[PDB]
Amino acid sequence: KDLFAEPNLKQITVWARGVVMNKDARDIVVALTEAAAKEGKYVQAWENYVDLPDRIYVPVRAYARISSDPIESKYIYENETPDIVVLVEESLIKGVPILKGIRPGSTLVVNTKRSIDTILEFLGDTGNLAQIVTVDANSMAEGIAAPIAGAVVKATGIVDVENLAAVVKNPAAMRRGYAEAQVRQLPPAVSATELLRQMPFAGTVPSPVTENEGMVTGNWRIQRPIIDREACTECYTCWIYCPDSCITRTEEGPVFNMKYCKGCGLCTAVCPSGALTNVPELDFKD
Amino acid sequence: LFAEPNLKQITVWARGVVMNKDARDIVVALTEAAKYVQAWENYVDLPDRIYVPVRAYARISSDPIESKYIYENETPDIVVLVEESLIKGVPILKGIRPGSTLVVNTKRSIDTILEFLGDTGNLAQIVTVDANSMAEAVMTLSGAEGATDATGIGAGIAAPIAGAVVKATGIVDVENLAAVVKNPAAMRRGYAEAQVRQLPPTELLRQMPFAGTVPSPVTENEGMVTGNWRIQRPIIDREACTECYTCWIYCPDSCITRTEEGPVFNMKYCKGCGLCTAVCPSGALTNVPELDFKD
Amino acid sequence: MLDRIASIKKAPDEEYYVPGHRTCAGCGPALTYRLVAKAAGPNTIFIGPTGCMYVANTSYGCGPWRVPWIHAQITNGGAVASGIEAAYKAMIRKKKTDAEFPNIIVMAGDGGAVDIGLQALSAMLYRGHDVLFICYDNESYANTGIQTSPTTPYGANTTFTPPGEVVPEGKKLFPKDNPKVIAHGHPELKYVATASIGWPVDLMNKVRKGLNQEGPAYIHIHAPCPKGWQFPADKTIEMAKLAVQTGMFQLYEYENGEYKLSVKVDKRKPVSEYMKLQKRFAHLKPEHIAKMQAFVDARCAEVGITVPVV
Amino acid sequence: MLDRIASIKKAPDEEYYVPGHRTCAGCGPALTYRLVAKAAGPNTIFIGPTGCMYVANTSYGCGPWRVPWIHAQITNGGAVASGIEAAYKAMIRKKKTDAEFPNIIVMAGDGGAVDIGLQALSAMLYRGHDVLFICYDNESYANTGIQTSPTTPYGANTTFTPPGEVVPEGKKLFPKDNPKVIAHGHPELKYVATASIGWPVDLMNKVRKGLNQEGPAYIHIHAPCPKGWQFPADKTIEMAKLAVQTGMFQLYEYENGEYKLSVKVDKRKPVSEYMKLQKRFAHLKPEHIAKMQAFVDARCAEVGITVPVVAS
Amino acid sequence: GKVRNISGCVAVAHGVRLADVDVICSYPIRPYTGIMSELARMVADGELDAEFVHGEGEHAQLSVVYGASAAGARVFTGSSGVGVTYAMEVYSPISGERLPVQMAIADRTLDPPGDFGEEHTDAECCRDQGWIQGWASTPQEALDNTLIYYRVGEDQRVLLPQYACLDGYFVSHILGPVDIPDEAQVKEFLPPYKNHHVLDPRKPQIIGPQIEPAMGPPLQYQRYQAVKGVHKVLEEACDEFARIFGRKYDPYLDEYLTDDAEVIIFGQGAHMETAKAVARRLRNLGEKVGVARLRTFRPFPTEQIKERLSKFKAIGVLDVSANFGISCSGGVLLSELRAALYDYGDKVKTVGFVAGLGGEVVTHDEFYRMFQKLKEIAKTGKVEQTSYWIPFEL
Amino acid sequence: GKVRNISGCVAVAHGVRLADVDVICSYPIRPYTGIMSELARMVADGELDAEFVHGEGEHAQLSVVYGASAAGARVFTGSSGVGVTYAMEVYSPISGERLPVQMAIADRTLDPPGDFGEEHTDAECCRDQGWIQGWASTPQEALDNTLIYYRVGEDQRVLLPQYACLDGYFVSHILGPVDIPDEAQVKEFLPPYKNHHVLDPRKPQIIGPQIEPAMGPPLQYQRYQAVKGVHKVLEEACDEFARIFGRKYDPYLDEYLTDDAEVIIFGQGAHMETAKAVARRLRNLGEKVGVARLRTFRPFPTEQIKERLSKFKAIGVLDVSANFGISCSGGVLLSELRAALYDYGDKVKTVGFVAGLGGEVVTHDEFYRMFQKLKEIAKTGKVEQTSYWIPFEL
Ligand SMILES: Cc1ncc(C[n+]2csc(CCOP(=O)(O)OP(=O)(O)O)c2C)c(N)n1
Ligand code: SF4
Ligand code: SF4
Ligand code: SF4
Ligand SMILES: [Mg+2]
Ligand SMILES: [Mg+2]
Repeated sequence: KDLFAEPNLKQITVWARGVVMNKDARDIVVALTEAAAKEGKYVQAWENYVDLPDRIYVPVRAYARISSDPIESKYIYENETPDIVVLVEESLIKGVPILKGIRPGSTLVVNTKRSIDTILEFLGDTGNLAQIVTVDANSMAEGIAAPIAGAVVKATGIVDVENLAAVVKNPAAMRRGYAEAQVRQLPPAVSATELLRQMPFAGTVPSPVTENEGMVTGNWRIQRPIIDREACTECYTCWIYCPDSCITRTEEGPVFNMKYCKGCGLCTAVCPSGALTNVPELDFKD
Repeated sequence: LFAEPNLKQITVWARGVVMNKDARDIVVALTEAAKYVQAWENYVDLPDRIYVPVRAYARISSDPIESKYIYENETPDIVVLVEESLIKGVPILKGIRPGSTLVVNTKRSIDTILEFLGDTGNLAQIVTVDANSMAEAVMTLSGAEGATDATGIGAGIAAPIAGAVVKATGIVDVENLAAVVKNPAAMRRGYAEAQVRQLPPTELLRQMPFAGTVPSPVTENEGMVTGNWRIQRPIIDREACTECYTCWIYCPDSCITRTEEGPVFNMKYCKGCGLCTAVCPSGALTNVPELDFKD
Repeated sequence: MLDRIASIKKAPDEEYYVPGHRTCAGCGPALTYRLVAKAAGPNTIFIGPTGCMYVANTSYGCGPWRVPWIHAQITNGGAVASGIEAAYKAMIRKKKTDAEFPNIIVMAGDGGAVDIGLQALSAMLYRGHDVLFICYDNESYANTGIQTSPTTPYGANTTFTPPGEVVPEGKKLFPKDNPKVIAHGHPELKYVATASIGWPVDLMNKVRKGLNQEGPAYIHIHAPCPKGWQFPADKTIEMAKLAVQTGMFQLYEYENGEYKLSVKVDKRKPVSEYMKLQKRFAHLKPEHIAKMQAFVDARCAEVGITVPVV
Repeated sequence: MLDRIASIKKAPDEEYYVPGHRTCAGCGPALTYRLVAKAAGPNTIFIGPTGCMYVANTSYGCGPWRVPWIHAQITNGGAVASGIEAAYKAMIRKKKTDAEFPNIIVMAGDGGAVDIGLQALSAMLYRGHDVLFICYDNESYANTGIQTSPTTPYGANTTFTPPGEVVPEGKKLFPKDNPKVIAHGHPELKYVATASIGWPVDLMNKVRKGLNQEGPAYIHIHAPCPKGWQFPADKTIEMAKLAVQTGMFQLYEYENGEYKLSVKVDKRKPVSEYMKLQKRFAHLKPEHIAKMQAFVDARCAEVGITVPVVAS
Repeated sequence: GKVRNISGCVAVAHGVRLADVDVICSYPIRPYTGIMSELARMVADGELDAEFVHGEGEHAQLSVVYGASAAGARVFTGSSGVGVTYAMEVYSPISGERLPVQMAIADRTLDPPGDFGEEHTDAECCRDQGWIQGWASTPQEALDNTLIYYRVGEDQRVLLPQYACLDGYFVSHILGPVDIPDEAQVKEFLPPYKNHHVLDPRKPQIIGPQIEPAMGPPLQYQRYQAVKGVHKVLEEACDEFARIFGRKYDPYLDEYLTDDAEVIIFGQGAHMETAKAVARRLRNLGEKVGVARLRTFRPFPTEQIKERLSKFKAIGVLDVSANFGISCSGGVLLSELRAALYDYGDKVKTVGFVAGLGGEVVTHDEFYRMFQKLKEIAKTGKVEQTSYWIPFEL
Repeated sequence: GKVRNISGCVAVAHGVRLADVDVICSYPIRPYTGIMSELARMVADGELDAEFVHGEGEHAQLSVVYGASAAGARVFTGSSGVGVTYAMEVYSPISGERLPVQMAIADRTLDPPGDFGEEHTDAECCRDQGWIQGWASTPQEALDNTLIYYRVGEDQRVLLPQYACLDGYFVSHILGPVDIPDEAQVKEFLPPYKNHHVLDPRKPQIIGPQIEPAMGPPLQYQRYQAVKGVHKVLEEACDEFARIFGRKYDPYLDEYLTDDAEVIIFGQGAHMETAKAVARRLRNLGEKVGVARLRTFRPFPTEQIKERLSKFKAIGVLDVSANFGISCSGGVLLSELRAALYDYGDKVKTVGFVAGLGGEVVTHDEFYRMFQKLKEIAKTGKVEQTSYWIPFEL
């Protein structure tokens, strides 16, 4: 990586919820790359091919590469060492490795109404993260691409504001995100043998017994079903309709497994007693 | 540079399907009876059609055979006909070697047969046997495309015809051939009742059209003349014909043409299936042997 | 529009399936091809998947068809037909040809229509191409040396189903009814019919009826195989007529969800009087004939034959 | 023999489709798989032709099935199943195994059952293998990014059927009714059924009924796709119920030549009340909806749904 | 001459559009799906007038365009991975009946690995089917090869089907500057499709009869000579393409800094662009290394390689594929290059490099490690193993 | 061992019978059909207890035995010509899932030419699929290879499917003396089939899951190493076959009069029997000629050839196949032989001969003209063209 490094290349990783918010992650990246191309930068914009096919509420990604020099890392699927991490949905700070391989002097841009301090309770160790940015793009767009993109400029200054104001459909919401962004500065690979050893005979793996730990899907959750047991009739309509087998029938009633629950809200929608409520995930620490 | 003097070639012509099994069993019984032997059916004639001239070849040698992989016997020593009408319109005398023998299954006289053959060339002997009365023709779907025959070898008219071949050439012992056939008794008849008579002393690339694509015919397909399939031909009695043209609409080969004089039968392609005779409601059609005609 | 054929005498003289082909003597499918070509006319394109009516007709480097013809795989009879249809409708629309829309006919064997070409068949009916798909049925893979097929009758003798101590009937399976398979589920399918060479006029009319339709048509034709079914070369029409008169093959037109029987069977004969004339059933015991009959009874009920067996 | 399921309360708690798979939130086919595995039991072998229920469930290097499972091509669902059946009946007869004859179930997508896997399906029914062939129908090639299929409804929007001035409806072709295709012509076929995830007990019982048969069975299960049909992830079961209540999908059991309706629809809603909830039909004009309605009416006539449309 | 920043998938469709293709048969499989999706949109919006047939499978895809071409229409289809092997039966009849069917292949691994990434293995199975076959490394070239292979393949002295191949994801998805030509440029370049045989009731022909056993070799040798004459027509097309479209292509080899090179890396596809990026940097460090990208895989430029690549001490051959059991345990390119440079076998050292397996990126570092291995061979003149499976062996 | 004069079809069926195959899937195509007919008879007559599945096609055939192998049963199927290419998609998953499915191939030309004769072309399409592949030249060898390929392929160190190939008509139909082994001889030779994974409800496994993109190469490399280890097991099987059955086979090359030979003809199949008959005769004229018949096509004996065939002045390569567009315009064998003997490219001259097209017999006269050309090259040390298409060019 010494002979083929690119110091002029900035990597951007934009996390989003699959299907529902993939375009939002895309519009952020495209607007940024188009804005840098007006300054003469060499840019690339694309969606994570690895996350395909995209599923509903699955953590997906959209990457950006901006360089003053011709890009020689085009054929690389993912940005492995991001400089700017962007979240289109707030709950992505919970249970999703959005800080893996971040480079020094990096910035975290999050779309939320919660305080930065509360977010750090979900980030844990911030590592080499230099700055954190919070913007309420939900109210500004009322797309949310421009207010988030505007908040990125305020902290990194990758492209000029006027240049980005010429590529967005809503420049007004962008400037708000550029102005109301809350910035806080923070203090500053396996071998092929093992990669071969981790490959079982013909790819044949044993069947699970109780759960499939190869795919823990709790971090898909934007919202979680909350039960009111005094309103529960124990009809178990919810139990027979969960696509992810997250409900167990007990004497106390239906118990919801939060390790895999994707928060689709099916159980809530079909419940005739209204004993279930969809509540944002960031109201929970577990 | 590659000749084999100890190798005798045998070419056995037959009518497809009906006598394909019989012609094979003739060849197989002899090779099993003998030395170095080879027995197979003409792969070119496959799949066999009804009344189409097919072939079964044999090679028997005192020395190891080095010409096994050749599809056909190009220089036959023994020509065998299981069906009488095969002398008509079928190249059964191509490449025949000196000191050869012609074995024919028929009840007809030798003199009549010679009227269709013309010049016999290097043909030395001619043999006729009435295996029709001695045995019965056998057909089966088993033993096809290389499969084994569950009915065995030499079950029908194969052995009596094969026995007549032995009487003239003496290629194998009767008892050896009697141990591979299902009817040694009928074999003894064919070996004994056989009547033998001694006889008096680059371009292919240019011919390849574009991608093998050929233009559509207009009136006929001259690439496949099937008149020489006939063991029998339909003969009409026009005073019995109602000109209903029932025969015309049931001919698989479009050999009937509707004229003002009535149905005209095309003898160039007619396979003599006898359907027209069978489906004619007026009975104006009759199946008559092909060898009753000179044209 | 192809007019109805009143009779055998009033049938056209012009042949588009000329003399000269290496088919068996008294070949059922050969007559099938001849009658279809006769009813189709000059404005016809034939698609011939690999089988008897391809190999036997073209041996060697020739063909009996007076109209255009192309070889197809046994796997893509209808698939190729779909392409020829789409091409002409595109070449015409874009004014790249002055050619009139031709009759597009597939002559698929039972294996290439019921077994290995069924997938390419169903999808053509699904896309609703203006193509006439015909199955000539000799109830076996005939060209390969008579091997078992989904249309091969129960207890029939083939090289893949030989009778033995373990399998007394040879073929334990009852045949697949392809006409009933595709008659349902395809909204674009406008005309289905079953025909027999025993009834040449009815056959040609069904073909012309299918060609006249503003969509895909399918005609399942019964074509006796003397070589495969093991019977004399001059009894093919007797086998074709007997097959209907005994209930082994049903003649009808399934249109608009309702069956219309083609030939009037006052009394149907037992199957034994039909199977005894064929050496492919020569191994079956009276228990097998009964099972065949019970099956034929159930098969005849499906089309509307309520008359008892005489 | 798998006993009949009386109710949800009387439905088994045991799951054979555990949590942990990369399927969409509120995935219809995922629930289908969950219900099928629950009704099947431990003595079951699953065959998964390439599609969403293969890719999404096994991603990556894992799987949710407590029972044996093998990948098949999208082209050979029934062909592979036939092999597993033929193998077990032979290994048992020759005393080469003590294993009892298992439930052999194919979980094919609509493409893998109606389009590219149809031939391997029909031929399996012809050979009469003791196999349950199930088609979960999301009315598209979903895993490849939602492309048109023979079960994709008329005028539906896919990446292969986009609406434009030349083709305003996107898809001009009306869907193929595969259950009726295979219901005829196959003598060995003993049990056919159509099911929906809106009716879980009815769904599971039909599976158990098909498995209890000594031959080939086919069950076409309706499984709404939130990602493909473009509707909220929590409206999948409402969509399944609406599909039945509007006549888009018919629940029945065709046995011995007669259709037997599963659910009693006293009154049918117009097709608009089902298609308005899905953005794949969002391009259609009231005239296209009319062609759809006429088609659905005729579709209901074939099986015996004679009840009129309310407020049509 | 409008320049656009489009992916390979869209680029191919624009090439197909300008070709005025009459029949298109589709089916979904990544990453070629976008081609049919773009083609479906173009038809739906009236950008192209064409029959867009929904095939029931890939075997059907090639079957449709087979029959459509025989009816005299210009056709286009495509597939990927196991879609390529599913339609395997239809490939040979298409060439044998001389039907210039063009099939785009965005490469994808077979099963296994599965539906993720690319390998050339799928398209390399069709090596014998008698088609024109080559890889485009960039979206611009994918558009160009579409028109060219139509020009070369539909040439009446050739009349052969073509495999317009392009790397999965790396060419199909990644954006690139594409000069989309004008129709007058294409009208000037590509004449209407006309074969010697066609299905037409006005001029009846019998296409594909069962031929005589003795007529086997003449039919085989006829197509053989047709394959041999492809190269001459191809060269004329590249000279004509440069004249009309302003882009000069080499008919056989895309050579980059090979004049003074001591060792080179031979290969095809987009990964050679990466190889040029590694070669460029090593050239600036004073190391005489080069890269030779194969533009035409079929018919193989045997003598062209023998003439132009026989001046190097060592040649590394990259095979982004899994051709199991093959000689020298590398790939097809290794085997076919050694065959071409056989007379120089004692002098020109050759070694095979197998990478990019499962769709993995052949990284810059890996290309560096290849070039360094070549120097060891160039210094010693010896080859330990004929192939190295990266990154497990080198 | 009872000696009988049987065809290749019957010989193969007896090998299948002696292997006690549990599942058989069939389909008709010339000229391999006869195998299944005998197998159908053996089951019907109770000579073999096996499930005889009537496949709807070749794609299904390989698909059936795929699932059947996964259920732990020994399986058998087969095809020819376009039947081999129709089931093409299934080859990779079968090998990739390590299922030792054996498929007998009685070679037949594709379409075109058609339904007449044999070419190795059909089986040579499956060269990359990761199977065991080799040609039997005699009916006896066809029976022997069946048992050998089962033992080697089902070996837990191998676990790979096999292509038991044999020439169409020339081996399949042509009768030959076959020593049919005893059940005790085979039982000693061939133990029951046992794989590492199997579909069993008591011990559940997930066979063929979608793997991680990064796990692509290790899975490919895992099967790569498995292919490499085939030769060692093959040698052990040939040594063991000789001990039990009394016939000693060479694992890679059947050489005839090559010890002091100056020029040889390299190839595979039954036509090599014709070559052995011609070489002896020229030897009697004082001409030092030889024949080296390839017994194992896959995995290719690269190093074995480099060691044993590098002592000859000239080598003629007969390719009874039509691999169009390939390097040197010969066949696959020419390219893969030159690749193995690349290090000796300046000394050991090699030339390709393409004959037997359309199923034609490669006559003695044709082999004579090959042998004469080899002496001409050996005297001059020069090769005009790398291939000759007989009899149009030689
Ligand atoms: C022979 C073949 N062709 C194409 C593909 C590509 N492919 C992968 S998933 C998929 C979708 C399968 O569709 P469907 O059967 O409806 O199942 P679904 O994805 O909807 O669950 C396709 C076409 C393939 N794997 N194999
Ligand atoms: S659906 Fe509602 S009422 Fe019924 S069991 Fe679940 S929480 Fe209780
Ligand atoms: S086998 Fe049957 S269909 Fe074929 S040519 Fe002979 S009689 Fe006709
Ligand atoms: S695309 Fe449809 S079937 Fe596939 S996972 Fe998503 S919702 Fe389920
Ligand atoms: Mg047939
Ligand atoms: Mg689907």
